[PDB]
Amino acid sequence: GLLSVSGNEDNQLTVKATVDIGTEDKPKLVVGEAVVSIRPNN
Amino acid sequence: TFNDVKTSLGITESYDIVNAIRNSQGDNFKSYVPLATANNVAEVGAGILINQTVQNDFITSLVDRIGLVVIRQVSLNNPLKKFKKGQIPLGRTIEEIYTDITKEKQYDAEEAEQKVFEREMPNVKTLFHERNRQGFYHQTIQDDSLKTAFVSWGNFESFVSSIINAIYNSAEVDEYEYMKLLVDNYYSKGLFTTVKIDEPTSSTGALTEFVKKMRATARKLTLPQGSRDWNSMAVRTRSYMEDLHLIIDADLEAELDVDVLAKAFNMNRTDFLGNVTVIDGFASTGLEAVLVDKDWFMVYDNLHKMETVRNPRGLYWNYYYHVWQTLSVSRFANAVAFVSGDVPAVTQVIVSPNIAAVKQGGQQQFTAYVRATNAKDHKVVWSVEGGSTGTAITGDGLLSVSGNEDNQLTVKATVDIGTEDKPKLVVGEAVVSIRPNNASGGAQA
Repeated sequence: GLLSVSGNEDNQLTVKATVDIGTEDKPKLVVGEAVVSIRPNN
Repeated sequence: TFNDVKTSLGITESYDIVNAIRNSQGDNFKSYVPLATANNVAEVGAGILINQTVQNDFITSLVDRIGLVVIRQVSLNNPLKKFKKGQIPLGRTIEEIYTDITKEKQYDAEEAEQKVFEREMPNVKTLFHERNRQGFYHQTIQDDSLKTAFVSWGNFESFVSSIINAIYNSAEVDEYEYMKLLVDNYYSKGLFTTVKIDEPTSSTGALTEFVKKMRATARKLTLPQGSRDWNSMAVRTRSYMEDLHLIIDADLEAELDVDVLAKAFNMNRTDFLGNVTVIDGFASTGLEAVLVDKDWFMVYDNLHKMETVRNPRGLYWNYYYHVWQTLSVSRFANAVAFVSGDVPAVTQVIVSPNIAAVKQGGQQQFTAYVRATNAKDHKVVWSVEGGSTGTAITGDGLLSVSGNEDNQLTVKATVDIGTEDKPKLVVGEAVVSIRPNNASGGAQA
């Protein structure tokens, strides 16, 4: 989970994490998400 | 006499509201359908520029008269007139004087044996101001030509007063502009100390990192130990928090309220930290906010005199409002430029003895202060111009005036930025006078 912002970045990032509780063609991906905003570095 | 006037003079029509109503079905203009006389209201109801003699609706040969004359009256003021310091009636120069701190010498008892009477000079820097602005506001009232535009004395005597009040509005606007010119002058000279930022009103994250550079700099300015980093003469200048004014714009005010101060639980932790004024905006490219003391602005009036005269040959008056005032800026106050775009790497080179009067054959030490916007250290080139053969200067900044020198000198502390095709060199400068000695002559010396 170490998010690396590159620079030249202006888009509101949604950092997801899905957990496969399911199987092949029945994935049922349980996700919780974190909305990441961007502070520039001059 | 104008002979061809449409009601739509100057107008660019968007969609022809007359045709747009009667060609509506459910086009939201259906509420304007039961209006009986809407097409007359849609014709001239936005104001008419040029009058036209409209004949009367019942008897054609009569005309329709003007029944009411409204003389609109405005009062334009200066936000910045609280930065003024008053009036100076007599004399034309202001002398700022500032002693600066010393440099600690080490305790050395053996060196002190010969140096008790050493006479180390103090560090005083002077700055001279002068009456700059000297101009007048001319108006002319033709008191008898304007009696044809009026049929009432109460309106003619009110329209004469409005022309008078326009002279006083041209005062407080041009006073406001001449003080804003002092910011854009001082930045074009590179005398402001730049804090590089990112442009707000592009994101919230650009704004929140601007407020972090606001409250940090205003705390760095008013630290009790002072700093050299925020003046134009590079002197230790503590400021105080009540003396700090912020001259941002009208864009950062409402954006800070909405994006930041609305969602604040503790508004005093995200607000700007000094006094805040609001302007229309600095005309320099890249400048957004300016943090200065009130001691920065030095606006002293010199004259405020409305004079009249009447021409008898053509019946007009003339009114002259003479405004003379001193419009300059202290170089000892903390003056912070919050600059958004690209900046030069070094904006200024401050050589510390700006005024030297060393003797013929003597020595002057020079200390330069490079005003860099980046952690790149810059190497400083010393030179000396306007002199003779034996005048040389050390790369540490030590002048060695020749024994045969008579010319007024100038030293330079060059710092270059760009490469050899676009050399880009900023350079500081101090003026040195020689004042010839005695007890000399001959050869082998």
